Amino acid sequence: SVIRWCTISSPEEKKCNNLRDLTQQERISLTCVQKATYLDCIKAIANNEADAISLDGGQAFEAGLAPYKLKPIAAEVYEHTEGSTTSYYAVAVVKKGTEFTVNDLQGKTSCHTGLGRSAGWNIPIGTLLHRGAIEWEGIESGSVEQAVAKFFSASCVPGATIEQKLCRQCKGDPKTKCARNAPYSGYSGAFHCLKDGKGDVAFVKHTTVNENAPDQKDEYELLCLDGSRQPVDNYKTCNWARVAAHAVVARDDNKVEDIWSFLSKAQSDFGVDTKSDFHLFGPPGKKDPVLKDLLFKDSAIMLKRVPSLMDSQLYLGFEYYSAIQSMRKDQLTPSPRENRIQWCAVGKDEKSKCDRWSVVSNGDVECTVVDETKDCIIKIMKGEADAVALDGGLVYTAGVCGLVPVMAERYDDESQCSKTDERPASYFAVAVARKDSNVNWNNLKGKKSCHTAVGRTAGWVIPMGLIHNRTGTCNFDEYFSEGCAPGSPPNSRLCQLCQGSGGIPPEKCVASSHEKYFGYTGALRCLVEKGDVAFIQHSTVEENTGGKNKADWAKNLQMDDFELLCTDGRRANVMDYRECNLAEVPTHAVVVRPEKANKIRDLLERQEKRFGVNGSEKSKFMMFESQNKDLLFKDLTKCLFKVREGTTYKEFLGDKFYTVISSLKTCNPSDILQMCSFLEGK
Ligand SMILES: [Fe+3]
Ligand SMILES: [Fe+3]
Repeated sequence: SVIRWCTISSPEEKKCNNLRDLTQQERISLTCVQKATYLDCIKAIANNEADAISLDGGQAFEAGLAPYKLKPIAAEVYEHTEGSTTSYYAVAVVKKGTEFTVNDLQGKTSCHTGLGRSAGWNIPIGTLLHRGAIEWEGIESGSVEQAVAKFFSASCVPGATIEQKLCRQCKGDPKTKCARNAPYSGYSGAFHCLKDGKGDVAFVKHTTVNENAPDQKDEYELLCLDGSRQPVDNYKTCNWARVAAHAVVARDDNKVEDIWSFLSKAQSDFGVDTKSDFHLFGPPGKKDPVLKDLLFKDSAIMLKRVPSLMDSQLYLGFEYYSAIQSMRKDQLTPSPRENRIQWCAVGKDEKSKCDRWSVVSNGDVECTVVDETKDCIIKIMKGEADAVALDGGLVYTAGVCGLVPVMAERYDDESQCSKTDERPASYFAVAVARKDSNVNWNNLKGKKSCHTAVGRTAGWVIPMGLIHNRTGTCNFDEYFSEGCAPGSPPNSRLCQLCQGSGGIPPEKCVASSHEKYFGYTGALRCLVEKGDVAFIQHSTVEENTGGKNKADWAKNLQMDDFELLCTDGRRANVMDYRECNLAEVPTHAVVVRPEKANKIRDLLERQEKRFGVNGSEKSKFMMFESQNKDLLFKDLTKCLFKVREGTTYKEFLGDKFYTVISSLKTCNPSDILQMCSFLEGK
């Protein structure tokens, strides 16, 4: 196509154009739209007049807000000693020998990169708001601009519309001087501000003294939040925050595909290892402040692509996003919560059981309904729901996204969740077949398979990881004729035995209880009315036979109709899961953000007293009851036990299990796993 990069200063526009000419005879090409501001570029990308632009984390928060809904497409990478992550560190630079601490900043003069930028404004002013030095309570006590103008004696905050005091130390002419591209703008202009004696403090990133005064580094210090002062190189132990990198945003559409093609071209041709006169990232030399950080920051070394599930809210993190909002609303007022556990139900039957839970607890629990169980993960990460109970396979995924197992399911007896005088708790993964059949473990190829869902412990992680040991492929779709493994791609072989809903919009091969064949009992039902194997839990056959499941298909079933398949030998008795299983796996657990673990552990124990297996109001509601549909919780559950504080998903899951998912993930990784893997490697 011709990618329309938006620029915001006449030097940037000028660089934009040298790249138009070096790419002018290529497949993906370029134009360089120049507007007066970065917001004027956000509007032009939202109105199809330009296509891309790289924005500071605080401006990436604005681009993602409606009407605009602009997405993170690409992210800058920085030289890290850890790795080379897509984040940087905000630091506050002062001169060696001035005596003040972070506690003495009142009355001083300050130099900021820009109003609303992360290191230059959001992190310092938000941090001072929270320590109690800048006194702001919420928008009803003034703007943040008025609150800072009473703290600092004069500042240069190139962006300030309201207070004139924030433009007083700025350098340049009577109109242009307090603009976002003025000489004292950006990380280096704010550094020159300090170097020229105009600020006592400069709020910049961890690389700024090295980008503008490398031999003069010994004349400068950093202000640490513990009251101390350290050297400019000790930023890793003396920073104010680690923030998300600057990111290339764009309209969420087909053009995205080309914006990355173009950028991966110039990364390869014009990067850090280049020999041309065109440098895309840099070079980071001492230079005029106005020629610094054009189009991309001089500190970038390459671009990394953000996975498509991401949105600004998700890119910036819960802690930082919640900070930019703080500075837009009074604290008491939208902040009551710790009295209500917002549970996340998946699909319609789980929505029904949760609304009764919410009616019968006179409100102590409320419900969010989603469609897939990956949506619950995202809702909890964003602070829009608080807990959900997930399977061992799906706890791995939440564990990569930073959620923690706070309570887990105990499948044996009711009194056993009070334990000193025993520890552990697990269930078993199993291969079930009908006794008439010819199939055994090694006969398993080219057959029909029934799976609880793609992604889950017993019905996919254990079986596919043993078929992946032998097969050496991540194409289990070619290892059967067909199956029903809900959640797979809709037009494949593992979708064909699946039935769908009643059959109204029909929804087959979906990962909720709308699909007939979903979960442990839906996959016994697949074995029974259509397939060769059912990859299930050890008790799925006892629970649905001997007359206990009173549905059509299950009315007549007895446990003599089936047999297990051991990794090898025989076929075995369905009640010998101990000796003929595929694995002993950890149980299902409730996973929450680490800071909400206290509330919901306590709010959930109150709830099981009233509706647990020996609840006091069982009569109205029993929590681990669903009609063999394992709604909200598994039906086998006798009680729920507390998982000790500071337990990591890896420790809960066990090392034996931790290994298996870290084998199948070289095979096709889900879009949620990839997104969260960008954030843990951020
Ligand atoms: Fe920045
Ligand atoms: Fe399970």
